[PDB]
Amino acid sequence: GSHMDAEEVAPQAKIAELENQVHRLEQELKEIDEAPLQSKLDAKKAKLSKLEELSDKIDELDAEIAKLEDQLKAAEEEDYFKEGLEKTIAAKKAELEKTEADLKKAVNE
Amino acid sequence: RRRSVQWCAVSQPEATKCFQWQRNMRRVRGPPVSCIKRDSPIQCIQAIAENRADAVTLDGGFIYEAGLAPYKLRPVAAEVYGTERQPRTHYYAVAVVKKGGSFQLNELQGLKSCHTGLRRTAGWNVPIGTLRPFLNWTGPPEPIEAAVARFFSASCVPGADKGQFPNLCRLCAGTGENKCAFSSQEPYFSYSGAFKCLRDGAGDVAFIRESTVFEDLSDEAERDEYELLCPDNTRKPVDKFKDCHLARVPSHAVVARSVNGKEDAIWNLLRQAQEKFGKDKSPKFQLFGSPSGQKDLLFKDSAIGFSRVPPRIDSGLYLGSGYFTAIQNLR
Ligand SMILES: *[C@@H]1O[C@H](CO)[C@@H](O)[C@H](O)[C@H]1NC(C)=O
Ligand SMILES: [Fe+3]
Ligand SMILES: [Zn+2]
Repeated sequence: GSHMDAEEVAPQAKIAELENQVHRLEQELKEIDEAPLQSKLDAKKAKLSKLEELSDKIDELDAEIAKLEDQLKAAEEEDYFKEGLEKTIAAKKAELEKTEADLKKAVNE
Repeated sequence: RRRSVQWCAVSQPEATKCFQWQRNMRRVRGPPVSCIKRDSPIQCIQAIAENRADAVTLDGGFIYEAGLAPYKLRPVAAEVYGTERQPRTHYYAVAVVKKGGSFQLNELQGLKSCHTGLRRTAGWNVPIGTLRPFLNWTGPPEPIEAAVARFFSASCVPGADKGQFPNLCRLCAGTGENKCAFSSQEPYFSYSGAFKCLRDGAGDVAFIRESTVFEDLSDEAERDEYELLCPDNTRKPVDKFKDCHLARVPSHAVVARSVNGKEDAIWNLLRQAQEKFGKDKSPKFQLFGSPSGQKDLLFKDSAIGFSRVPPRIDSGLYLGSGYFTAIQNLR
């Protein structure tokens, strides 16, 4: 068979495979009720939750940055409000840059 | 679970396109989409019902399926086929045969058939609905699959239960446990596959959509080697499909939950993804295109856009009185 590891190791892919694993686990945990898998499940679920909250924040920030840049791109009108926007765009961007690193790291845990 | 739109992929290749869709939407500052991995439309329907996903594109047969309890999903956006200047929201289900023979739609007993897959529109619900008065079917405790298995000598019906109905899987080209599978692992799966089942000489009739023969065969001289079966028991050339089809049915559609479906968000994504990645829109990514060796990933390849489904329309109303009555009648 064949694969490219960089594609499989990007956070988008690791999250998606994790939520599949959770799905398969509670499915094979149904097939049984008709216990140590429950502890394995609980962990993957907890781990998945942390990875979701970060991705949602990355989603959140991208939108915030997008609206701000547009607010700013309307630049004819005061200047301190403008700088106020410039500052905020930068701040969010530094935050975005930390949250994505927070994710790349969490995605091996 | 995240507040953005989460799409359902029914196979590994679909997930890869969907990953690319996410990367591209983020690069051009548009609405976000992530991906959820499952193995069948049913599983995707259950996933959206159970709040693990939000959206998937289903064939009419599965739109009907997803409308029932305990799912209750509705079509939110329809695929638009055809061309930018002459756009279609419907398609014709046809029956494609080889030129040379003289069997008609009423003379199909004991011949070999190809189908897109079990409970699909052009491949099952239309042909089997059409032929039911020939099948000599009694009803429960007999499943319809048995009477069809008695009717045709052999067939490929991907997704059919190989255990009880081995005669519906006989013709399939799948290797080992991928034989008769409801996926691309089965080389005779879907529109494109079912036609291949006819082309290879394995079958006698292909139950597919009107555009398939034009998609797979570029040369007119090759297409002159195929015919359609008209329901008046006449044969006509393939380009005469308006006068020679078995049903007109509405196009495939994205479905979502009836309540808290994220309907606005899905449409916002689709409208914005269409303008940025629809037909001839970008060299970088194509929403309506699949890599070589893959067919119709996430959306139909020959799709040119989407059309919003008005608010008060559920699955039954989407499929239209005629086809919606016909399915119920088939069951
Ligand atoms: C159904 O009945 C007809 C007429 O009796 C017969 O020709 C045909 O062989 C039957 N079909 C099946 C499913 O065997
Ligand atoms: Fe279809
Ligand atoms: Zn590897």
